[PDB]
Amino acid sequence: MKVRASVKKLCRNCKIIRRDGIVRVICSAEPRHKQRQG
Amino acid sequence: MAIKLEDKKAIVAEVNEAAKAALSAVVADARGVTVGAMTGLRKEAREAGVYVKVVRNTLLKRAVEGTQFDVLNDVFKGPTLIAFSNEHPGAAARIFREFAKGQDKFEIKAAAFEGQFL
Amino acid sequence: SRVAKNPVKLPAGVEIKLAGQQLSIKGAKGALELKVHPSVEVIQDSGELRFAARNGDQQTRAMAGTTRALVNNMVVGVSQGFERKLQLVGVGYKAQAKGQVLSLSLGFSHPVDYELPAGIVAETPSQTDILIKGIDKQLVGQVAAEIRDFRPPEPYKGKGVRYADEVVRRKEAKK
Amino acid sequence: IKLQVKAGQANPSPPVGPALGQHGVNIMEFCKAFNAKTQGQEPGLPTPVIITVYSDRSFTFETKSTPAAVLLKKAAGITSGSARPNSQKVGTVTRAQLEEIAKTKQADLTAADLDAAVRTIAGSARSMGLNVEG
RNA sequence: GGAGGUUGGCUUAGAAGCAGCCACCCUUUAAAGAAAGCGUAAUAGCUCACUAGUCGAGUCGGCCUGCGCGGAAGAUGUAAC
RNA sequence: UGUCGGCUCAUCACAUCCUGGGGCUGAAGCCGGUCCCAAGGGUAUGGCUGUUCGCCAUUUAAAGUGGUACGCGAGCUGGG
Ligand SMILES: [Mg+2]
Ligand SMILES: [Mg+2]
Ligand SMILES: [Mg+2]
Ligand SMILES: [Mg+2]
Ligand SMILES: [Mg+2]
Ligand SMILES: [Mg+2]
Ligand SMILES: [Mg+2]
Ligand SMILES: [Mg+2]
Ligand SMILES: [Mg+2]
Ligand SMILES: [Mg+2]
Ligand SMILES: [Mg+2]
Ligand SMILES: [Mg+2]
Ligand SMILES: [Mg+2]
Ligand SMILES: [Mg+2]
Ligand SMILES: [Mg+2]
Ligand SMILES: [Mg+2]
Ligand SMILES: [Mg+2]
Ligand SMILES: [Mg+2]
Ligand SMILES: [Mg+2]
Ligand SMILES: [Mg+2]
Ligand SMILES: [Mg+2]
Ligand SMILES: [Mg+2]
Ligand SMILES: [Mg+2]
Ligand SMILES: [Mg+2]
Ligand SMILES: [Mg+2]
Ligand SMILES: [Mg+2]
Ligand SMILES: [Mg+2]
Ligand SMILES: [Mg+2]
Ligand SMILES: [Mg+2]
Ligand SMILES: [Mg+2]
Ligand SMILES: [Mg+2]
Ligand SMILES: [Zn+2]
Repeated sequence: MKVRASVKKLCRNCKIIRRDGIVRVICSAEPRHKQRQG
Repeated sequence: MAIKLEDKKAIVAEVNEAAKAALSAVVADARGVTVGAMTGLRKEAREAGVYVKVVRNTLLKRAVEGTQFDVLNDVFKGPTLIAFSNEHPGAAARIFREFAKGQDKFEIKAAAFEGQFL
Repeated sequence: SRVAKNPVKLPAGVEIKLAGQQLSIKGAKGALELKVHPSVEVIQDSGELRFAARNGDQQTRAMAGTTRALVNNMVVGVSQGFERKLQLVGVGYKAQAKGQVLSLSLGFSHPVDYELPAGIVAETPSQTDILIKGIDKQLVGQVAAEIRDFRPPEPYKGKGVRYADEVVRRKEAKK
Repeated sequence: IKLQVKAGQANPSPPVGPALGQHGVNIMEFCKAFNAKTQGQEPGLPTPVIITVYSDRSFTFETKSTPAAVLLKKAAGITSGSARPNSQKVGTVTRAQLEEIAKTKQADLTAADLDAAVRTIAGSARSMGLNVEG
């Protein structure tokens, strides 16, 4: 998990989701594209 | 995607223009053929005479207004491999026997030798 | 709402009872599928089952597609038993089904015994295959996910319990 | 299994990267067909012929008469192409050597119908300088 | 389905649409860039872009603006109505 | 309104040094790096120097960073 103030898509498989008041990025290709906050 | 101006309203007429020159037409479900296998088939329309092509199903059903193969309205569904045979009336369905001999494909929906619903 | 407007189209032998918002479905090889719908939901009975929203609220629109999915799961469940497939990868990894207890060998000092909750039953056609099989998806999927969490797959050898349809990421140590 | 075999000699593995590959075709097996691949099979040049397996490690060989650049080099005699396109030229001929080259080269390896291979044959040398007007 | 000229050339042992620099055609058609991504030592191999059928009514993105969300860690005790 | 350091006795924060729970890794294993959660309890002895610090020697799971009149002389000392 990467926690930044600026979270965004890094590839075509990344998704932006809002999960209990927090913006997150979940990717099904690279586990390095997981993000939190922002 | 073809727009209604550049195409999709002209290529519908061209096959209708070429519709009123043929005696036979074999429609086959040509789905799953390799590019070479089609090319091998496509290196036969220039030899024995055929107008083989693929077009939109809705356009094809609107391309029979010239009363050439009206009996195919009820079969204008699924994949299309229209094979108009203008020169040497027929002679393409025989190639279809040769075409489908080595393939599991080419179910061949119907043949339109003159007015005839297969 | 494409999901909501879709009717259920119940099969031949299924019994449906509607005592208000509460609903109960009976079927073969399992029955007693009890559910309650939120007050914003209308379940109208006909030759099939249809679902529609009372209010115009955005949350009421969301729950219309949830009820349709939930009811369709009960109908399929009491007609076809839902199932999940797990397989074990690794040397010495075995699964044995013994009634309502499941024993797994996953490389620990102690064998692990897993107790299956009532309802579902587990079957092991091979020593490296597990069949979880029940009538409601949530219980079938929760149990399969609990077994998988004993030792989930790892990227270097692929060892560990996995879903049959699961794609496991693989990597190698560099140089 | 796309591969290449040296005309008249199949023993050299590093020349073709033999053994390891898609299949397990024997290195010494192709030596027999190498005799058939001579004189009229690009002698002295590495003609690429793909391979196939019937049951296990077959010797299914192919034949490529003359590639476009192989034909273009044969028809022109130049040593190399242009590193910078539209900057350097080497010299070309009329669009008449292409007709006889394409007729020999296409045969069944091209789907061109009539004067269609002229564009395809000129396509390989289109970006290699030597502008042609007639 | 998603191709052949075509391991584009230069160099590189070799670097083959995917080591770096030049511009980036044409046949078949329903489609295809001298090729967008992960890839091989280099090949090979999974895709993608584009198109045919399928299901049958909406769907896609940008601009202006109101109110909110994250960014937001301190010391005696809630303790920034 | 007595100003450095030492002794004695502390109390709080968390921006966590150890122990506890996790994600990613250019994570094979044993070791690590980085970030997230967590303040319950722990968290050296000496040689030199008035020293706080610092450098050395040998330990330890670890030898945290700060606030409290740079905590504490109507509690001690008096080397600066
Ligand atoms: Mg939670
Ligand atoms: Mg704010
Ligand atoms: Mg606080
Ligand atoms: Mg505060
Ligand atoms: Mg305070
Ligand atoms: Mg507090
Ligand atoms: Mg107040
Ligand atoms: Mg008040
Ligand atoms: Mg406090
Ligand atoms: Mg913290
Ligand atoms: Mg710590
Ligand atoms: Mg860690
Ligand atoms: Mg930090
Ligand atoms: Mg603590
Ligand atoms: Mg503490
Ligand atoms: Mg405490
Ligand atoms: Mg506390
Ligand atoms: Mg406690
Ligand atoms: Mg000491
Ligand atoms: Mg001293
Ligand atoms: Mg130690
Ligand atoms: Mg303190
Ligand atoms: Mg003081
Ligand atoms: Mg202090
Ligand atoms: Mg004193
Ligand atoms: Mg003092
Ligand atoms: Mg005194
Ligand atoms: Mg005092
Ligand atoms: Mg006092
Ligand atoms: Mg006193
Ligand atoms: Mg003094
Ligand atoms: Zn991603």
